[PDB]
Amino acid sequence: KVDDVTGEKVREAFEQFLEDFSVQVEKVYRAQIEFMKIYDLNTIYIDYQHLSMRENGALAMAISEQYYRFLPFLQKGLRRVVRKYAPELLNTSERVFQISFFNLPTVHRIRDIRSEKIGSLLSISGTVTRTSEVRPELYKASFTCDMCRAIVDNVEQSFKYTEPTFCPNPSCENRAFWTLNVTRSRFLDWQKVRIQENANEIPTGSMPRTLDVILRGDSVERAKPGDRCKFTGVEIVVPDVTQLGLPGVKPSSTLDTRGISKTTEGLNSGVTGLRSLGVRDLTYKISFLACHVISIGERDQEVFLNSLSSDEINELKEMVKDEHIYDKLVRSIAPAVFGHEAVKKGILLQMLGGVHKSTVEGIKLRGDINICVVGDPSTSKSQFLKYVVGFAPRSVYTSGKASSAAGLTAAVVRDEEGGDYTIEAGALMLADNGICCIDEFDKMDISDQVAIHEAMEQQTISIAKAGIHATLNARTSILAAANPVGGRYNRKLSLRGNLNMTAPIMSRFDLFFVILDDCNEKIDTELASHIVDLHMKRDEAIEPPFSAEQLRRYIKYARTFKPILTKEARSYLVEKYKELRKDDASYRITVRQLESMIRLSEAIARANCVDEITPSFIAEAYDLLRQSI
Amino acid sequence: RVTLQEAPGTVPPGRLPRHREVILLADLVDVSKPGEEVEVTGIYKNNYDGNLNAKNGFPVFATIIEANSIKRREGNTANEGEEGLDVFSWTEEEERE
Amino acid sequence: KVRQITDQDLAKIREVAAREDLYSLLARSIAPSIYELEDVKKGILLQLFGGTNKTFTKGGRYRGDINILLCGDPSTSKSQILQYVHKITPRGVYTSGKGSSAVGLTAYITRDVDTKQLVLESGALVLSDGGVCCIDEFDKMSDSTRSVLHEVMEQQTISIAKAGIITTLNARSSILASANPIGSRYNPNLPVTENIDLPPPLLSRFDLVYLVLDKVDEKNDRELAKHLTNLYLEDVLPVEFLTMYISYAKEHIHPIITEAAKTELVRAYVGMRKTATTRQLESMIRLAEAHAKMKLKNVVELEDVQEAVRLIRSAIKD
Ligand SMILES: Nc1ncnc2c1ncn2[C@@H]1O[C@H](COP(=O)(O)OP(=O)(O)O)[C@@H](O)[C@H]1O
Ligand SMILES: Nc1ncnc2c1ncn2[C@@H]1O[C@H](COP(=O)(O)OP(=O)(O)O)[C@@H](O)[C@H]1O
Ligand SMILES: [Zn+2]
Repeated sequence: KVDDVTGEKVREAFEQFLEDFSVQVEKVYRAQIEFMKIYDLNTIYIDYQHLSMRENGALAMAISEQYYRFLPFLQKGLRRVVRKYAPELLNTSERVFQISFFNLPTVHRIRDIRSEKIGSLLSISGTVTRTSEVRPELYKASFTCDMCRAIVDNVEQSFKYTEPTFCPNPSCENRAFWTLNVTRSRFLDWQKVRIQENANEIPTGSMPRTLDVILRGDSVERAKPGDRCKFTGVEIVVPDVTQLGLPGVKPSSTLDTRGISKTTEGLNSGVTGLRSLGVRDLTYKISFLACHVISIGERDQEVFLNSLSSDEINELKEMVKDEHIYDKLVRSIAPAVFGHEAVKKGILLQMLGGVHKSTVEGIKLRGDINICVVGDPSTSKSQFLKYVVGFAPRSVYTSGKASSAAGLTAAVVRDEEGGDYTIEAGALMLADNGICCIDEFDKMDISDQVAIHEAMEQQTISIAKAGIHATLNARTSILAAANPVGGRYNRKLSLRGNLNMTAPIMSRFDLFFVILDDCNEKIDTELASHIVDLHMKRDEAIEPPFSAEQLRRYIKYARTFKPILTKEARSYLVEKYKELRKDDASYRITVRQLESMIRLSEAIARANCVDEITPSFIAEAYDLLRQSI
Repeated sequence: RVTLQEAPGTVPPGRLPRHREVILLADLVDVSKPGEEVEVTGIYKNNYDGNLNAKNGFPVFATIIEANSIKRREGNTANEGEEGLDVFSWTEEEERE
Repeated sequence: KVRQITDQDLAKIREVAAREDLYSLLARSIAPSIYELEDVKKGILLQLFGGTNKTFTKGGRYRGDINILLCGDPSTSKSQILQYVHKITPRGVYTSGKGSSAVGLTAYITRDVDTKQLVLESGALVLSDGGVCCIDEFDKMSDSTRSVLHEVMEQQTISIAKAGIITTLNARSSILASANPIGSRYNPNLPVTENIDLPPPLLSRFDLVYLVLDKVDEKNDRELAKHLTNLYLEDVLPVEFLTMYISYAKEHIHPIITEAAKTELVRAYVGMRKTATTRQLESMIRLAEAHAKMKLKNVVELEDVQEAVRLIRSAIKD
């Protein structure tokens, strides 16, 4: 049989690259193969820059230009390397291996795709707009002769169902009538994703171009719709298999539901002559096959302590030790604003959160803190929302009036590509286990105010219309910003008269914060000076005790704790509830206030990294409740 | 034959659901009703389809589930515990109690 | 059918920038037909450059776009002014706000016509990224689409979550709008709010608001009619220098602030506080840094802050 000579040179060069690189002598690729052996992985990663220094690019350019023809030899050399250095990775519980290339020198756009790079190794960038299911693809087929019962195996398939031709070892003559042994055959994961051009590469007036990218193996589901991803792989061409004689009658010679373009009728150049085609004409289209994908656009203490490094672990425990830590944390929140320390403390308590409990009877007790901040304009109420949405994970930002049909809770919309009713997501739904920052909270629609009557307390949304019936989930905290009715706060009317919310909605907010500015000669100078110290030095203007990352780590570490209540804490709690109820006189104070006080005490306890609750914490929570009523 | 979509609670917020086909044999027909939420134990199988290979352009296969067991979960939050296919059914000693 | 500037262009740009009064020349060049209304042209010339833009890690991005709203009596020449500034700017869109889709200025997931597929089409605010977006007939824009502009002028990003796609785009544009009142005249006695039919926050968030007035004055009426008829009678304005100068100032130049600006700015804000919200000072800073980009410089001084405060107080006068 005819063999290749350049392929052999590439095969030995790849083996030498794998065995010899060692540049960090660490044997980085042998380290990777050992890591695969211990972790039972099925894909290897090869960097282009690492290969870009051996043979002065003679191997790298040879691989890049003719990746399609050189891949079989690369896998063959990898098999020998695996056998020589790690036989355990030669068999499964054989592992079909994959090679992933990345860090290519130059990137291409979708509009640079020409037929003269077909078969070459490229990298492309685009925004994903559709993904499909993970279907199984037939890789190594196995059949049995109908008469002999002889077994054939490892029948390669390119683009269509291919059965063997000439029978195995006897005298039997047979051209067809095989039976696939679906159990013995090997399968692989398969996914098709649609991408389009980026917003900047699109010209002033353009209909965006599209492409079909094929993800296979371990690369499935790594690209999600709406994201911006950089793919790398080989540019291939895909024929029309329907006119290549598919076995079944199901294709029925290109059955169609829509009319094809008359403009390209006869203009699309189709080749004829082949016996399999018959008198038909074969057509081609360009698609992409990707091997590597990148994106360019747990409250358990024991497992948490494992991930962090030793320096981080010691720094965290030294941070915990000091007793002033609490006073520091309230200063680290939003270091780009002046004043409003109470707002910072409230935001920190909200981010820390409270414990969620379930009773034996099955009723759920809420553990989310809701905050409402009100005041007259130009009081930096909208800076806190931006800080939270930038710093808090799984947080969303929204306004009172929403343009979307599912404004804040949910909507029912028919399937765009299916025969069922689906459910869209509102801002409350998109914030499960997260903070929702609502701005201009006054101008909400009444059908939404009544709808939020369930999300704040039961943390669910329940709809029942013609199409679908469901009980959705909204376990989200709410940080709301509102303006007084009439334009300006009045310092003799209460919160109720100045605000517009009803007693149902008003009683579901854990904390109310009224922030007021005053026009005096001296404070205005300080505020102006502070706001203008920026815009000359962007970084040295503000200096907090802790950076963003230290605070982000401390919050995650503190949320692992779950405090309990002591014996005297319960007595102090009931005494304070009784005193508050007496002082109210039942119009504004209910059981929900006691539950909120419990939540605030638990959050304050989480702040100090203590697993027991002291009556001082209940006193602090009581003071915080009294300050807002 | 029935089609099972993913439950809205399970689906990540804002993503499209997925669906699969389930074959119900004798003694299991009409147990599940259109609109209910169900849990099915079964066998996951594959089969060759000409249209699927023709449209996609690769030798991909179709999948389907042959149902073995059916459990209703419409309105049930006690699924955290309990054992069996129906927690509202009783045994002889339970009736005697 | 039907960038890469040369060194000689650089030299001529420098020598023209060395002019004694660059402000007034391009004040008159942008709208040759418009007579008087020099102050609104001053504001538009300052807008077309924009203050410097910055995004530091801790505080986050701070805006550097100037928003201008023109309103007043119904038969002035604001629409021609907008169509003038449309052409000068490199990348911009001129679409009226009378109707169209509620997300017509942002992304709208639509079914493709040629193929039964899905295409994500951006709107007019996204398509004006890095430039000036002109809105006409601002008063007819619907109550539901207005909120979209609210997220554009506050966070400069638009998020779309439909058909399984959840993503965010970038607006980063500047809004110049023109509106009309209710009735045939803007009576000065009644305040602005009733006539313009616009929410107080939307009017407030505009950096500069100009009132165009038309009073029956013999001198002004005769002078207007005279040059109008002279234009109809058949018998110092650069053609494309503005576009190249704008591109040079927008793509290479980034000014800074010095303590000379500190001393004037703090005391000016305090003196204005002798009902000026904190928005006012961040409006003065943007205008001063945009003026600094003009009369080509690399740092702000007293002249820029004086011009900015003069402009923002002449705006207050109306
Ligand atoms: N430390 C501060 N104190 C008061 N105001 C500030 C401070 N820092 C920034 N600001 C101003 O507050 C504005 C934030 O918007 P904001 O007043 O919250 O809008 P709204 O009141 O409509 O929600 C910024 O434009 C900024 O100019
Ligand atoms: N100051 C002015 N200079 C030149 N032409 C003017 C002036 N004021 C009004 N006009 C004339 O009046 C008309 C104004 O129409 P336009 O302003 O476009 O309508 P709208 O009021 O809808 O903006 C123009 O045709 C213009 O010739
Ligand atoms: Zn045989």
